[PDB]
Amino acid sequence: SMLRLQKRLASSVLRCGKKKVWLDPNETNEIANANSCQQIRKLIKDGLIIRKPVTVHSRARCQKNTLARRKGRHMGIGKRKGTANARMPEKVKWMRR
Amino acid sequence: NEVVTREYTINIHKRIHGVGFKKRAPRALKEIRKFAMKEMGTPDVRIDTRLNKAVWAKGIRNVPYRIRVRLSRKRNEDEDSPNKLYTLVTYVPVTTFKNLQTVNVDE
Amino acid sequence: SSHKTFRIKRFLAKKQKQNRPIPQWIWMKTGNKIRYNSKRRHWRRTKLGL
RNA sequence: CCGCCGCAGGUGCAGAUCUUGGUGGUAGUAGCAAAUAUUCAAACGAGAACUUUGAAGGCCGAAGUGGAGAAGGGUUCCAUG
RNA sequence: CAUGUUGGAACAAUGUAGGUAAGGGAAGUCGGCAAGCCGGAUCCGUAACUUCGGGAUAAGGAUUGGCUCUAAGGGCUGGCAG
RNA sequence: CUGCUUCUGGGUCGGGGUUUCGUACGUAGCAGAGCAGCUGCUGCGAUCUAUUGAAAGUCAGCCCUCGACACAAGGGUUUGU
Repeated sequence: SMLRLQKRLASSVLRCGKKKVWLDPNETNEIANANSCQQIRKLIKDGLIIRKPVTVHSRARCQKNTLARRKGRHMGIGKRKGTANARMPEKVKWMRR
Repeated sequence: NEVVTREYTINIHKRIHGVGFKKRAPRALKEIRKFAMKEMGTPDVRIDTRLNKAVWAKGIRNVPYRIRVRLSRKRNEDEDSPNKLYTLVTYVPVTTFKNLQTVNVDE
Repeated sequence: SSHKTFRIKRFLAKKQKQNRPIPQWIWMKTGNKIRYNSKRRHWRRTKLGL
């Protein structure tokens, strides 16, 4: 009926956002009469209110792209926006030398 | 007699034609509800969540042109609406809609 | 603010306890003329002075 | 409460872009068009486009629609109805 | 977070906010207003004038993807090895 | 402006025709700048060639179906010289 209290509490116990708290939609009535955190810690252990995993942001194609950059691909004249100095400055070279 | 299950393919592409990019997927849900009402004559249509995901699979603007739908007239369960029977509109995954007729499946 | 003075916090404390409705046994009295509490003070509408 | 005889006056309204209050026609009209977006089932319930939950699709995109404060507010906090 | 105090159905005129237009090309107009062109980087090249600092990214050109190599630029242990 | 049974009519889906774009995915190859790894076989490789005028969309206001599939003699409000 209303579960706004027990998505806020659960989030504050799981140490995630309420973006990630999974209140069991079929076991609605068992969550709604928790009304406190000690009662929610039971409903974590009993597998009703569950921490959803992180939405996957894979940088697999990033790694795959950067391995082309190490070879010197995607690094032609049409992929240089900033100046020769801005990209790899002369003072930093003269320091190296 | 009344508790019937029948397969259909719905050309959504010609039920969705001309309607704005932010109202193609929402529109498409209404001409699967209008379609369900037309064939299996129940003003009560209840459409499956898997069929929703299939319409919203390509986002809001891009919608699958043809969709395959098992349409099932069932008896309406207790706390009866004035509608005595309802339609459950379930998704059927299909690789190609080529040479697919409207199949009268049996229970 | 959060940072208050004891004189201001006392001022606010009084204006809370004045901001309650009438008791419903007051209108059953003999020389009764009070319908509601006319001096009820909402925090969006009237801003308490200061 | 009033007739007659005197007495007295803050004594007669259509107007003053009069004053105060009330109500019209316009009119069920103008309008409810800034910042991309909702959708499906379910729950509670007399009642659901809007609540809640779940699933989906999106947005803010770390100079944020995020997490905290100072001024100011002053109970707006929290629960339950 | 739930589209910024509402939804649904249409897709008329007139708007408001974006576009695109054959051929011409400012003939429009008070006036190129608005729009459009140009635009990043690399390699050439750069006039008058100048208070010699500038002008200057003047102007004007060429190039730019993807792939696959080649060479060059270094640490570290005992003109060379690891 | 039309349609709603001549045992037939519209609808829907399928197939044709039309037409738009330009040759799909997979797979194969002594095709491919090469490079790596094994003593000519084996990886990586944009791309190319064949399959393949292929694949995809095509009335929603395109054309013809006679092929599946239901559905279609119903409801509502009125009207007399």
